[PDB]
Amino acid sequence: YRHLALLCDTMTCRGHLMAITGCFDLLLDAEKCKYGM
Amino acid sequence: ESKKDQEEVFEKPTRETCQGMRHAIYDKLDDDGLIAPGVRVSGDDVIIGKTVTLTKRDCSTFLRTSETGIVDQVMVTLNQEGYKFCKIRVRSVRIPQIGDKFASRHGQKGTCGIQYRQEDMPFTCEGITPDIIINPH
Amino acid sequence: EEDASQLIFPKEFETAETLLNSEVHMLLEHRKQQNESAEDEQELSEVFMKTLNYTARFSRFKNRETIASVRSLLLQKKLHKFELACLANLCPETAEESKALIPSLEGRFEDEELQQILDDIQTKRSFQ
Amino acid sequence: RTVITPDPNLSIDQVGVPRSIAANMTFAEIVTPFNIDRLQELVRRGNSQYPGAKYIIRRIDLRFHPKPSDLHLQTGYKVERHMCDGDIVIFMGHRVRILPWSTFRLNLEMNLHLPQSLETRAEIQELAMVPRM
Amino acid sequence: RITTPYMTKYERARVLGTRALQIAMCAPVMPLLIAMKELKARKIPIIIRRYLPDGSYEDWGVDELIIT
Amino acid sequence: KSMESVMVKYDATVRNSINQVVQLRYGEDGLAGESVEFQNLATLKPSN
Amino acid sequence: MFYHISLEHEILLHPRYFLNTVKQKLFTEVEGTCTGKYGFVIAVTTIDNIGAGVIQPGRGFVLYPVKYKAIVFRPFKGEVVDAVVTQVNKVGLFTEIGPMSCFISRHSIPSEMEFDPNSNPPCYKTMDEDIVIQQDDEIRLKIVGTRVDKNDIFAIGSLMDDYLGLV
Repeated sequence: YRHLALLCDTMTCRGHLMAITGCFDLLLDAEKCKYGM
Repeated sequence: ESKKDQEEVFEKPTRETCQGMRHAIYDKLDDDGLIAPGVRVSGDDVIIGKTVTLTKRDCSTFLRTSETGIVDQVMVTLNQEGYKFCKIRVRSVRIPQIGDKFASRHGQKGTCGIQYRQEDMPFTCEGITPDIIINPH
Repeated sequence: EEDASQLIFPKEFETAETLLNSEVHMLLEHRKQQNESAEDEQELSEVFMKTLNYTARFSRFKNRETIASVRSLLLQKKLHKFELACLANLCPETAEESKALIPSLEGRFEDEELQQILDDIQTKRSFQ
Repeated sequence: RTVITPDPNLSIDQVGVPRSIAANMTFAEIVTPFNIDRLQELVRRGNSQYPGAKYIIRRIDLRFHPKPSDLHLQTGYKVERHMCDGDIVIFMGHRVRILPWSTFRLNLEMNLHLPQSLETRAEIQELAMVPRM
Repeated sequence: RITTPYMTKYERARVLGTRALQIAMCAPVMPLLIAMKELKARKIPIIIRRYLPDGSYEDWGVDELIIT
Repeated sequence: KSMESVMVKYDATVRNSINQVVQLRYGEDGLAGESVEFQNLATLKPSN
Repeated sequence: MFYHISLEHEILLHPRYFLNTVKQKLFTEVEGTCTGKYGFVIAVTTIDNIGAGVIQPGRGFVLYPVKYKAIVFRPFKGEVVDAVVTQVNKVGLFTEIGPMSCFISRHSIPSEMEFDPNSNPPCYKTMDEDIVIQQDDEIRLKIVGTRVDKNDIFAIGSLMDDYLGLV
């Protein structure tokens, strides 16, 4: 059913029916990087 | 062969008088630039050494597909116009490896999975070991 | 469009401050103090070496409060820091020479204020 | 690009690439203290045998006139070997086992694409191996 | 602190995909099988930067987090 | 090409390229697709 | 001219060195650049923050945005500075304002001060024979414009106003 509640919810987003036709990031932790051979 | 005026003639290119060419050794070419029949050509060696005369440019015609067969026959004629021509028939056997596709008269096209031995193919009560096993399904 | 006598100092230059050849002199030897520590190090830039000789000869003030008081008496002044570069390194001793070495002082402060305060700078100079 | 043929003796995330095809592709390897004692054999052989390498990004075309002055290998370099077992290729992500003929055996045509980094390899490994889809 | 206290399977592709990359490039060890052991023993010098769809972010480290 | 980049952001809402909210919780309860089964309730069906 | 301001810069660490390693690679890279935005770089006194180390997507280079105070040295249009006599020619004079060189063009050279081949350094002289330019003197020169050459700036010294000449 989760694949039907996304076709039904991208057509009717804008109030009327229409046809058809990496967020995150990384950082280096230097405080852990001081120790460790 | 077409004479035009850049024209070209069948010949044998020496390496350091003709321009761009690969490391396709010119052993198989004869006195005039055609391979005599009965000379085994490998993958990507020169079969007709044609040269657009310019120093001269280079227009070899390689054995495509790198099949390594045998040159079997060479004819030399004129064209419709009066220019010399040549056809060449490079033959190759092809033993049925794994892959080559078979089909009966009753639909159901199939491949060739593995090649077992007479040693391994299941024998009857009388020493018959079938040439081909097709799936039940 | 810009000129340093037309005084177009943008917001990339508005937070700045002029440095004397003596204010640079007290700091590059503090740079070399970090070089004499961790010794036998790969030495400083040759541009620094040319700056090392440029802040060597032209040190117009010597003592630590001498460099500071002339800066601080001119920090009390309302004349610009670029025009001040002249007042303590080029050093006009009169207000007329101050208007002559800086001919962009026109339409500005009085002659006596440009005389009396500069003659206070001339009292505390480290001559040698 | 060649045929796929069935072969039930491969653990599902495996493909059988034959030695006329894996000896053209490359996986550009970057030198560690691990492989620096391993790859020098694969530099020594060249392009004649199968387990060899094409380029040495020090970019020396090590296939003709080997020039043994330039067989140096210190860490940081990039060597482009042909192939081995165990490597990961793309369809999902298979794993190269070598079975010598002319067909791509896989436990049930196709091309074959090979990624070129140890980051986009492990994106395939923990997201898109053949069991994982 | 409105992000999930676990590791999503996309972080683990990009943690171990890059942590094995630096260990390949002569880093201190604390290539692919090297970094699998380090995460499952929780010794990695990487802080995950998770944005939010407003524009903000939240900086998490691995030992603050529950690994798979 | 309809659902080319509809994703799940870290609010666990359902957001896409034009960064608009499609659903507030993914699939009406936030739960994921391939970790559910069919079960029965046994208070709904029986009698009084 | 010396000015001590803020500068924004980022350091590209290779993973051979995985804080104090960054600070000593900082002074190597960008002390002594020829910027048309800020000029020559004299020295770094103060460093604001050792920023967060962002790993780039791919290629392993972490990157440290480090904010820091440094003494700029830019040429500025309209700048009289005492410099040092190094060479005198009828074409011009090649004198260094510390590390930055300078030129004095014929349109600004005095026609009163004629060329002096009598002194062992060539110079300009007077007919009074009392004002003769010797080695390591002080000359006053405006900076009229920056003519950058071989990606390096030499100023344009001018000697056509009050006191512009020899002290």
